[PDB]
Amino acid sequence: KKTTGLVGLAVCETPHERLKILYTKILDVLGHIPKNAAYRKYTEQITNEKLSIVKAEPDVKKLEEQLQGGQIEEVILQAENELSLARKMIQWKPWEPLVEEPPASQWKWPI
Amino acid sequence: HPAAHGVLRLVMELSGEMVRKCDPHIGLLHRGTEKLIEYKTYLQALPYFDRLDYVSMMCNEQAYSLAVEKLLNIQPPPRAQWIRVLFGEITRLLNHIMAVTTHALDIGAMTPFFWMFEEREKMFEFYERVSGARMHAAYVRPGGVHQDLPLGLMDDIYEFSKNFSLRIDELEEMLTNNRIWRNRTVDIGVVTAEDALNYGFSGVMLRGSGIQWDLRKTQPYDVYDQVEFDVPIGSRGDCYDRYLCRVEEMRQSIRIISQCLNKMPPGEIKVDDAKVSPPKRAEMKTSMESLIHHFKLYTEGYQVPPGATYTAIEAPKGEFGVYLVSDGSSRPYRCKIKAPGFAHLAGLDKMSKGHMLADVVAIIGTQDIVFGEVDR
Amino acid sequence: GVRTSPTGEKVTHTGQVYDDEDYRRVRFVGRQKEVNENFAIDLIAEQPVSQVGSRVISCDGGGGALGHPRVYINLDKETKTGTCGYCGLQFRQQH
Amino acid sequence: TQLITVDEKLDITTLTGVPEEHIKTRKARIFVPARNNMQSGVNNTKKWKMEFDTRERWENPLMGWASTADPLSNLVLTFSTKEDAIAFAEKNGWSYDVEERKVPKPKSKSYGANFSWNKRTRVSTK
Amino acid sequence: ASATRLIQGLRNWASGRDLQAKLQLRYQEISKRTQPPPKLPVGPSHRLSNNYYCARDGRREAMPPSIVMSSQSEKKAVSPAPPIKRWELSQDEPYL
Amino acid sequence: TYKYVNLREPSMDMKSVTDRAAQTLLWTELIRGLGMTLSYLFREPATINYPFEKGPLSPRFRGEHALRRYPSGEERCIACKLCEAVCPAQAITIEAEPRADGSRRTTRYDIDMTKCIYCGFCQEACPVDAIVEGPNFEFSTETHEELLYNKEKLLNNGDKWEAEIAANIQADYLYR
Amino acid sequence: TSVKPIFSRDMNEAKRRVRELYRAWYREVPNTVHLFQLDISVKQGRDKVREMFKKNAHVTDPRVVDLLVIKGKMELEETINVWKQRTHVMRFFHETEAPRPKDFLSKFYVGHDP
Amino acid sequence: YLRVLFRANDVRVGTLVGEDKYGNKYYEDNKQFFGRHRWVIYTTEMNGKNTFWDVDGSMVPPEWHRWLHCMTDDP
Amino acid sequence: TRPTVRPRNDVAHKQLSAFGEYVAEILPKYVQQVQVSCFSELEICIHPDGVIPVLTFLRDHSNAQFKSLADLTAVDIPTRQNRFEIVYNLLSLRFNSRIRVKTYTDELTPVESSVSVYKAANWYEREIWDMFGVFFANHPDLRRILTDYGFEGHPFRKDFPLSGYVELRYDDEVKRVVAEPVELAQEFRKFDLNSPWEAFPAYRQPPE
Amino acid sequence: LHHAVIPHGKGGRSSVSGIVATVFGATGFLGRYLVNHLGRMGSQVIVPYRCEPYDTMHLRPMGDLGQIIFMDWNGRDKDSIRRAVEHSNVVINLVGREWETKNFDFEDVFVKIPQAIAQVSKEAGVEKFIHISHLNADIKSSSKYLRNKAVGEKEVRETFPEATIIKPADIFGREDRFLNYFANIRSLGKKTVKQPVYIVDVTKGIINAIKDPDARGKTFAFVGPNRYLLFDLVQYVFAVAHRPWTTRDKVERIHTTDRTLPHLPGLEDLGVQATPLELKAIEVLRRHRTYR
Ligand SMILES: NC(=O)C1=CN([C@@H]2O[C@H](COP(=O)(O)OP(=O)(O)OC[C@H]3O[C@@H](n4cnc5c(N)ncnc54)[C@H](OP(=O)(O)O)[C@@H]3O)[C@@H](O)[C@H]2O)C=CC1
Ligand code: SF4
Ligand code: SF4
Ligand SMILES: [Zn+2]
Repeated sequence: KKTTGLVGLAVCETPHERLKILYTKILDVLGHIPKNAAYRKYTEQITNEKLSIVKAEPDVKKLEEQLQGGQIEEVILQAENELSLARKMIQWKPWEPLVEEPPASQWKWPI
Repeated sequence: HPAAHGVLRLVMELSGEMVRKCDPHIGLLHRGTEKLIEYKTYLQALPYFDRLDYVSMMCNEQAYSLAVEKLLNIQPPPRAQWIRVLFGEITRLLNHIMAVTTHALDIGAMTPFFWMFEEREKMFEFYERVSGARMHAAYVRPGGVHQDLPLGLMDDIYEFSKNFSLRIDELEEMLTNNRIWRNRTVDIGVVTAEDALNYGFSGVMLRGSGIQWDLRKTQPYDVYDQVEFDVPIGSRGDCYDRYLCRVEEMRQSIRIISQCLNKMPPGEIKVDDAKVSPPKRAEMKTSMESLIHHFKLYTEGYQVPPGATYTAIEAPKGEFGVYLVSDGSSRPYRCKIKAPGFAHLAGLDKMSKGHMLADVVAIIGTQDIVFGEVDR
Repeated sequence: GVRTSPTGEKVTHTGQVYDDEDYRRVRFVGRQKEVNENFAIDLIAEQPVSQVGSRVISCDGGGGALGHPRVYINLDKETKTGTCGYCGLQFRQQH
Repeated sequence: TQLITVDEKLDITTLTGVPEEHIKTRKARIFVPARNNMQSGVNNTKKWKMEFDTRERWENPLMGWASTADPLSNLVLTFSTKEDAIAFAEKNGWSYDVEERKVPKPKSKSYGANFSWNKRTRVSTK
Repeated sequence: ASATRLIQGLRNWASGRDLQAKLQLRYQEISKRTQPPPKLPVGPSHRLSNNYYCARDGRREAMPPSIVMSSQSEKKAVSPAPPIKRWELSQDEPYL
Repeated sequence: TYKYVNLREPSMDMKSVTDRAAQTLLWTELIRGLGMTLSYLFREPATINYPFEKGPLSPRFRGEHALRRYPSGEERCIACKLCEAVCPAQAITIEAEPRADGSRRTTRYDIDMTKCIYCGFCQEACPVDAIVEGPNFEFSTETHEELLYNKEKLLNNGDKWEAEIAANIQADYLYR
Repeated sequence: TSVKPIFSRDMNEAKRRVRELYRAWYREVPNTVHLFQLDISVKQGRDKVREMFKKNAHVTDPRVVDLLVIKGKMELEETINVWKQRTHVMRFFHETEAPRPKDFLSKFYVGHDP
Repeated sequence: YLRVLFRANDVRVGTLVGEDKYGNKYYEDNKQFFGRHRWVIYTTEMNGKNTFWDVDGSMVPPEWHRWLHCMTDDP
Repeated sequence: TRPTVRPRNDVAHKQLSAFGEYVAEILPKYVQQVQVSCFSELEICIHPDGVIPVLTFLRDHSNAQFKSLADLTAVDIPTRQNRFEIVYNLLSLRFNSRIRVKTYTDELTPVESSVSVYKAANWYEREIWDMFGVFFANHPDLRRILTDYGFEGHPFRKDFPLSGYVELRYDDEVKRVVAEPVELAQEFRKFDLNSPWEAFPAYRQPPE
Repeated sequence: LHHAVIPHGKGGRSSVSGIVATVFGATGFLGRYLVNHLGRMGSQVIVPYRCEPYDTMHLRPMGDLGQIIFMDWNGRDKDSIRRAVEHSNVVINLVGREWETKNFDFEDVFVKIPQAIAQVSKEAGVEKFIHISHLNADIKSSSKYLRNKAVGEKEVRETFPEATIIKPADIFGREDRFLNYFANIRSLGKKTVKQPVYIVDVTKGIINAIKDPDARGKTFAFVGPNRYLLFDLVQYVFAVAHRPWTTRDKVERIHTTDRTLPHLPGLEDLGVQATPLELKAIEVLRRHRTYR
């Protein structure tokens, strides 16, 4: 289209296929992640639900309507930043058991 | 420096009239307000929130009183809500006209300063007639508005709103599609909306650069749910468009004040709890419980349950945040202020990377910095 | 009225008038040591103490919210006049 | 990354930059502010107050006010225990004197003990 | 007021604003001060016989904070708050 | 509801482009700006001449910090110290003494005018309306010593006018 | 108390970083005392620099020594720039007496003092 | 006339509300705007300080101070 | 009740409890407490070793944007093993929700300086270094802001008193501004305002 | 000693010391720096002036809240002097204009002014009246200045004999006069030995003399330890400066001498450290264009 809203937002010529190949890379990098962590469960659920929304979308305006969190390249930016954290979530191993104890009366407020 | 609105030390390590770096050193106006409110009580330290931001004399009072009410689980009566929203838009009008005026002084533009400060003299006469103060009206006790308006205010608000619509149209006649003011300030101060999110910018910056975001129509914290208006959003960067955003917020503020005069109920001044607000004179001079509540409310202050709360209002500079930490006590433990002036000041170098010093002055001008609010 | 200290000046209504070798006197050089010549005790002596026919009476001070809150004093003992704590003026009874 | 531990105190006494007389000479006092006897109720208890020794307050030579040369006169540090009080005092540097906590001993009292046939508790007016 | 008609014609000739109409000289539009004094009533209280402080004691109902996790096949993943739908264009003259 | 601005393409009609070219060549709305400057030139200014035509005020204005006394009576203050308890800059310094008869009164009553921040909390808290925010504003001092007040200064300052303060309170007693 | 470090794993890098700091302060004096137009010899300023290093002899923990090196590096930044001034450098000097005593006899006559 | 020609500027006598002891003159008009209703003319040597020149504020008595700062509508 | 008492929400409280439980499940590595008060703003309370991971996860993961930062404050509390409290406060753009991210720390152990994911926190981190002492490793510039240059002490502590240890005046002996030990002109008469009789019975900790 | 005259607390900024000072002169140089050290000490300074109030406003920011106080006098009256010395613990006399006005000569200022004020000072029962004097004030010729100050020494020793006469040498400082005349240039060859003394060691000796008894009666001297020649000092002052209403009583003074007197004690006997002229000369040798 022409004259989009935001400043740092310049959409591509074919948004749907870019968003699809973003979400296939999401499913791939999530495929690196082990199973028993809940991160895989919730992210694969939400990305397969959003991709299943997108698979029946021929029109850009119709996808901006039905998918919530629009309009178009805000969704793409959301996807790109989710991909970047997934690449970081191979690292840091954040599904470990709980790190060690507080003083156990630290959060008792009225002191 | 006179273009330094207030004081702002600025070590600009430049290449000649076309820079390299600039560093805003602030803290020259540091006063210790957080430590002072740590060593005071609530009602005794409310004038710190008069004096912190020294333009929004009613908005920050609204912010702190709603912080105490949101902590304290108390709804004020709706007449005080309508009057507080009325003065919130009035002080919003005063803040927008000071922003236009200080940008006019930072850009040149000598006379609209004088025109709109005659109008702001009329504004100050209104504050005098209401609260008895010149420029720092406390007037907003936590627990509803105390010492309400007399007969002889709404007439002046009506006639002044008509005159002010005429005067803002005359300001759009003089400036606002002028040739060389526009050619002076369009092509400067562009910030990408992704980074306008992630530099912590708020309010008018997020208006003018991209995103659609208003705390008023997204979060009802007062009687804003019953009034109707519209707020301008920015095309693409372009400080000229930010100026147009300020002017249209002014005119829509006049529309909100017209609606609020259309919807004013004559119910009551303060809350129905003498353990929150002090009683009035007849009950003070006759009834026993009123004198006991008066005396202990002005010695100790009302006891406040412990809680670490935060709230934020849509001040005309942006997301004015007040963060209270209250022990079960009569003194709050620790309070802090999120300043939109501080947030907009944080991106000064990035707004002024590839320009000259004249644009550095105009980017100080494009954001109504006051630095009492920035200091904490 | 003002009295006469040995310094030849005006004393105060509460006893803070200077000694003869205080150098605060010599920082009062050439300027008015200001004093309110009307004193508080000088008006009570010209008060007609009224004679109310009840037993325990009221005092407001000329209209509510212009004065002091309602204080209630007693007229039992005929050897002592009933003195208000706020008004500073007495009351009596007759029968 | 699992660095070594040592059986030492903490040494912020030159990190905070307070002058040396106010470091050494201020003999602190940790105490329980007990029940204000003209009032009633021990709500103001349970909070260990670390406070400091007082020094001179002289006459202001124009108004008779109490002008002081004391930064450390109006401090009140609110604690919950005694071990953490000792830990904070060893952490920041100064010395201190310690009061105990003197709870009210509960005594057996009864109106049926206020009255008796052969004991000498006799109110004789109620 | 109190001006000649030629300079009024020049004021209209300079710009189409009709400066005679609203002129920034408030003459008698201000309400005449020292009116008879108006009374200030009391709203939803001060009636007798029912208004307990036991009922409307919202100050003493400040609840302690409710907690979940600590140190002490799921069709899920909701948002903290519902996604608010995108706003409306202006009725009276947007661009466009 | 949002109303976003600066969205146009320039209309490429011949009439539009010749009007905008004439605007570029003649500086036309620059001359319109000059017309606005003349339209405010031929007004009359809303100034006041300072000693002879004073600016207006409000009944609730807060100046002099005077003291009232009773109607044909003595000092209205009790030294109940609520004004020190609510004075936020602690400018109220009160050390009381009972007088030579027994009724509780003062010795040292001090409003530190260098510290006063003109709220009216001492006006609210004063249970007899003894301390009153004064009406006028001429302190205007060539010294520092003459700023700090005392009891006899404030009572001489309250003996310079009473019916002023009584008139303002009689105007303002229903509201506050 | 297996505390995270700051800069050093033991006292060796602590002594190395503080001696590098003192090296920078020795080569930092003449430029600043010629630029700021002071009234004091180079040797007197260098002796107050080494005196301020002599004040902190009882500092033991590696966190604290590294934090003193951090403070010294921040102040050397603010003095290699002219963010600070002549007032601050003359405030490091203690010239305007203040001749305040230490003898118990002079703590006794000029008294109300420990 | 040189009195008022070099006092400040005015020639606008013509309403004549009154005067007060110290001789000072007080004139209230309705024909002008709100701000020049009530104006004051200061006399000469009202307490021997030659107050034709170097005129002070609060050489007025306080009842005219309340009247003249636009707090009431009647003298 | 129906007037004069601020009405509480229900479904927003339910959703924030669900979202806090969601976060607490899906990060088992850095979770100690999640809590909601009466006015329904979410609180997460964190061990100080996963600060950048929690902020990256709370910037993205697409069911929590939270792109706006506030205040950082390490609010000083005595008596504890860990005094200082870093308090992040985040607002989302697509959601209209508010979270507080409170991680705890002591006087010397640094944290990882999350400026690299939020550029807003740069001057905030410099300011809280100047006022508290919570040192920030992996950070570009730690200068001093809101303080004098020659002044130190991190004066927002409860150890540094209300008036300072420093005073400035002028002398003409050396024609400049000098410092002195402080000399107040008034006492600052501190007001004892600790009332008896159990101000709030609902917040009674177990007595020792 | 009366109550609230006793000393209190740490020094400076409301430290109500055991002195109540009454200073004459002080609109000029040495008395202004003396009031500077008294406001550093924190006493009440009564000072009169007959001049325009600029210099007394200039010395207003010196003392604490409302401490110092100002009045008026002239070289004609007695009542104003008595009003100055009504209640004074200590009192000092600096006076003297270094040129002849049309009504005050070098005659009768040092004759008529210290007589009346020192007489009413003894008639006010004060302790430790201090009066300045130049070094080598002799009855010997070629010095109107020094012979009138010697007559002043004679008068002050006659009435109230146990007054503290203080004689320093020439005084170099921040706003010096003779060293300004040294700098005031644009061909002459002479010699005379000379040694000056620094102003803050002088005024520390003054305050030690005014609050340390065993000092009365016997006069004191305050000379720096220099003891060299005028030509070396001209070379010194022009090497530091980097250059290649006035009377000739000035040139008589700077070509007189600086000789010592071993009868009276000085710096180390009174107990204040003497500083040489090096870095203070570097201070007071400004105004040069680009060598700094
Ligand atoms: N090294 C030494 O021992 C020397 C000592 N002195 C002495 O030390 C003091 C300061 O030295 P110097 O710099 O030369 O001079 P100053 O200008 O510092 O001081 C002279 C003072 O005398 C006052 N004075 C003189 N004549 C009159 C008068 N007729 N009526 C009123 N006031 C008068 C001046 O008042 P105002 O300015 O207001 O008119 C001024 O305050 C003097 O008393 C001087 O005699 C001087 C030179 C060398
Ligand atoms: S509040 Fe009023 S009555 Fe009470 S001490 Fe103050 S002035 Fe006196
Ligand atoms: S107006 Fe405010 S600052 Fe002034 S005396 Fe009253 S309470 Fe204190
Ligand atoms: Zn009474």
